[PDB]
Amino acid sequence: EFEERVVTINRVAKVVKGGRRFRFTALVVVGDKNGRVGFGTGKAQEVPEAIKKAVEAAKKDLVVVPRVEGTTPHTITGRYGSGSVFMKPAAPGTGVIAGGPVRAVLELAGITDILSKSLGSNTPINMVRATIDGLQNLKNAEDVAKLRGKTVEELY
Amino acid sequence: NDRKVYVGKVVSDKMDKTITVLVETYKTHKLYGKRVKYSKKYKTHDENNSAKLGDIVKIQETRPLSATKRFRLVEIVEES
Amino acid sequence: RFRGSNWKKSRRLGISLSGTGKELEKRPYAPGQHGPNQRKKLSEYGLQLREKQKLRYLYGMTERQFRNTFDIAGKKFGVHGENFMILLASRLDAVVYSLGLARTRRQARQLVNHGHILVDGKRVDIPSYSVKPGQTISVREKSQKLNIIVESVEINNFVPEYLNFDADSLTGTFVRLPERSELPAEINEQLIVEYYSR
Amino acid sequence: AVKIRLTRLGSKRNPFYRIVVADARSPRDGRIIEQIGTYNPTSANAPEIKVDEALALKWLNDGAKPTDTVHNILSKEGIMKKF
Amino acid sequence: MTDPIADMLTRVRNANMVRHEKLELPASNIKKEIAEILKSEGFIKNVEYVEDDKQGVLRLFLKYGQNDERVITGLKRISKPGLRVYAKASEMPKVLNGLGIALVSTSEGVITDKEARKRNVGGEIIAYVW
Amino acid sequence: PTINQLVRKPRQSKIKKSDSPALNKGFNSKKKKFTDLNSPQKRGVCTRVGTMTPKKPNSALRKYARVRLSNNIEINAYIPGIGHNLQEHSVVLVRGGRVKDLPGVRYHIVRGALDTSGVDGRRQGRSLYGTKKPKN
RNA sequence: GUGAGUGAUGAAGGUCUUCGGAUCGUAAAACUCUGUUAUUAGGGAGAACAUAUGUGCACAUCUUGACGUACCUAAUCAGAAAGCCACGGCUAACUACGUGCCAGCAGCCGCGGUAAUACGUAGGUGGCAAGCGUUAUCCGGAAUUAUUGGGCGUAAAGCGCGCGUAGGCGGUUUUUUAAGUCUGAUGUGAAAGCCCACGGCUCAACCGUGGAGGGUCAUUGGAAACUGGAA
RNA sequence: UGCAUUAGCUAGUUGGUAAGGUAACGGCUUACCAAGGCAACGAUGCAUAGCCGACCUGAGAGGGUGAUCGGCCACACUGGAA
Ligand SMILES: [Mg+2]
Ligand SMILES: [Mg+2]
Ligand SMILES: [Mg+2]
Ligand SMILES: [Mg+2]
Ligand SMILES: [Mg+2]
Ligand SMILES: [Mg+2]
Ligand SMILES: [Mg+2]
Repeated sequence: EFEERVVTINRVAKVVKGGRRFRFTALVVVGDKNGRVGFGTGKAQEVPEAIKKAVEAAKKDLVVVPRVEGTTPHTITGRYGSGSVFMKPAAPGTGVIAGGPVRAVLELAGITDILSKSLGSNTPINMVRATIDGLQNLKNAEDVAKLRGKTVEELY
Repeated sequence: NDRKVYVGKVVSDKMDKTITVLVETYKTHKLYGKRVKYSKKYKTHDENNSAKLGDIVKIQETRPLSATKRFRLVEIVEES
Repeated sequence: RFRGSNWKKSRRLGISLSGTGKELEKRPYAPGQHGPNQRKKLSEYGLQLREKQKLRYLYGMTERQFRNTFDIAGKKFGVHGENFMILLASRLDAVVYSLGLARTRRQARQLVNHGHILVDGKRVDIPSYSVKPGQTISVREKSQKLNIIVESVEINNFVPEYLNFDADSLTGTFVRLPERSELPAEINEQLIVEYYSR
Repeated sequence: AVKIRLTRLGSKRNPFYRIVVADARSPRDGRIIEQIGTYNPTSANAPEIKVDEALALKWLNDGAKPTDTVHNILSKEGIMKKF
Repeated sequence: MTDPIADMLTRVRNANMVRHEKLELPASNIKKEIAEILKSEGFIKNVEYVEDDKQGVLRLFLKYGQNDERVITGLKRISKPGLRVYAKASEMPKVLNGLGIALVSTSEGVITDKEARKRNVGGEIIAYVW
Repeated sequence: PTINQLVRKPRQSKIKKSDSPALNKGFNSKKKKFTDLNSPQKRGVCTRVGTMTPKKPNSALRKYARVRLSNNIEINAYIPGIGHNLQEHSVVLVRGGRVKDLPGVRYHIVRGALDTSGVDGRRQGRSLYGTKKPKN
């Protein structure tokens, strides 16, 4: 139905009067394989259900990724904070070329053919937001003709 | 098969045919793509044809017949 | 050869993969000395080592050839993860384990050394060829039958498609490079399409 | 001085030959004036005669020489007595 | 002022964030084709042209989308004072898989990459708009 | 920076500080000059052994030497091994790579090297620090 | 290719053991299977071209082997496909024993102060392949020299602030030019090599064939929107 | 190719007319006549390096090499002159 992949976990502390106390955070990404992707962040005193605490926080907002037929339409560099990604379309039989986190938002998406490379930073909380920003900045090849007022043939 | 045909100004002249020919030219830099300009100071000989401060005239290369001058033309158009 | 115990690496990986099964008559829990314990996780290093290493013990070639057959697979046209599966079957040892000669590739991949190793001409005493469409792997002229090849020719039948052999000659010039459907099924092509690429 | 090349190209233990306008003092793989064809000296070739000699017609018509006992390939051609 | 048309064409973005429909320009002869190959390609509702004295007025009357989406969504000057570029007609680049439309001063005036193939000419490609 | 100050003073790559600085060079016998070689290993004879103690997070005490190589570039190189050798005036074959936490050694001694073939009471090291008698 | 179809927990003996049982392990025997190595064989690919006579320098027809292992065929042996390195995470590879901040590992963070999966062995496992691993030099990863493709408030980074020549860049329009610009007709950037196609080498390593394809250039044709150049 | 922590070099040195001499023009050599010529578009000085079609790396831009195999120099104990 929907697929839910953990990208990473982290053991996060806080100092109080006695010894410091721990809690686990775990951001997770939820893909739907037709090109609709959300993600969420978990924060609880346990591994195996703070995941679920994030997963229920991920479906509450999604993005509608522009599938061109097995690919992405054009070239984009979505950045957010110091981290950045370099997205680039490719041939229909290529595989996906990505780093660690930025294939967990592409194969969990429905694109399957992108050349890409991370740039700038590499902490996994800033990769994914800039990638989602990059996918929001992408447009279809027909609504550009809609706001343009042209037809599809008139652009080429 | 012909000679060279370079044109350009002069700096000055002294006694005995010291017709030095300043030539200006453009080139790209090899990497940065800027249009950098540079010159080259040439030499040719004649009787009394030129003078200081502006004697732009074509020259044409020939057999050397000097120690540095290798152009045999002082065919004049523009001057002071 | 491997010079090892292929029924001791048929449970260290997941599969015997050369027959039907040789793991139900043994402890199929784990390989050894830690079988009375759990199972761990799997990374993308688990993808590369489990899948490349679970496919190397099915075509017994050692490494430094795996890259050579990997770009030898690559230097062609099509999808790469399909084309490595297109050039997975041109080896005459594969046609000596797949045209019903013998089961295990220790004897069946020894079918160049003593048997019907002629292929449309002279003998081919190696572990493969570039056996393209339209070429017969016939029998040896002085002996069209070895010990094991004709004595166990009547033991099995109903062989694979994209091959049409006969009796009494053990020869096939059948079709072509086969389909991507008929292949070893239990592998994932994209989990090994970047594993030797990274 | 101008001659015709018979050099030792090809895989070793298989001495091939390439036919080109050479000189008497420059070595085998040395400086080459112009090409004059080749020949399959492999002794396992049916079709072999590779001399498109219209680009080699200027050699013997301007002062060439025969090359170093290659004369039976000069026998399978016929370019003489035309003048 | 250092560049005659960068100061023009970067009033467009600053008059594209805050959603105006007015922008007044120091007009030229150059820009009276620039803002019409953006009128030919939808990015402007209606430019009239310079209609006053002493090289004066020029107004543009921009175009926004249906639910107040900005339409011109990307803008770039590339061939600059201090660094020209000159792209020959063989390696003429498309803009965003050909969606955006660059523009080029060539031997037949200012044309675009729509027109860089029927003429097979090249020139100083100066912008990219998307 | 802008282009005019970038075609004027161009870019200039970073220096390459190199590991094993006390090597790559052969000081000649006749001509009496330093050279450049980029050599993997060099000979040398030994002077001291000693052992200094402190390695502040590591805290054990280990030995060293002061070999000096062909044409006298004196050095401190670390001896791998639970045992050792018994030889002053050695013919070592040194090796690069810095054993850390000792301030002042960047070099090994390959065990064997026609002076001492290592330690006899080690079996499954079998190439490191000089063993033998395996038929695996 | 130093072995092959079998072959009941399959074992005497190694290790785990709380031992009841998994493991080496279908490993092994002992059947059944094979010539690659070993005694003999005919062992004869590159291997051509003339100082002649008949016709009028051209044709046909008689003249030349150092390595002599190769290709060959045919009985048919079990002659060592072994040893390297690791096993906590980067990065697949786990248990016991002596050892107790010692002797010792170390690419990096770091492991041992008495029960170390990081020391030394043992067993097992993982990767290898006639080798494995180590030290040394270069490139990428490195956008850590950033023209594509970075920055200068507090993180490294704004001259203490003027006036200024050499150099760099420039408003608006109309004319002509043609240096930069755009374009196409040539001469050229040899061959061997890289990129694909093809023949041959038992396939492979390797060879020959026609093309990209050989950069700033060379001379004239040509277009004149922008940068020069001049009124 | 690197050094501005190398900023003033050059005196038949740069031109003219001869006289010769070389396969061949010429400050190549001498007779005078004179004043030049070079340079922040890095001259001179020291240090290191035989160049190139190529080879290794790189997605590309670039970066690093020069023994194999070919093009072209320079050199044969060290210096000169036929
Ligand atoms: Mg290991
Ligand atoms: Mg150890
Ligand atoms: Mg920075
Ligand atoms: Mg001022
Ligand atoms: Mg000024
Ligand atoms: Mg032509
Ligand atoms: Mg040598």
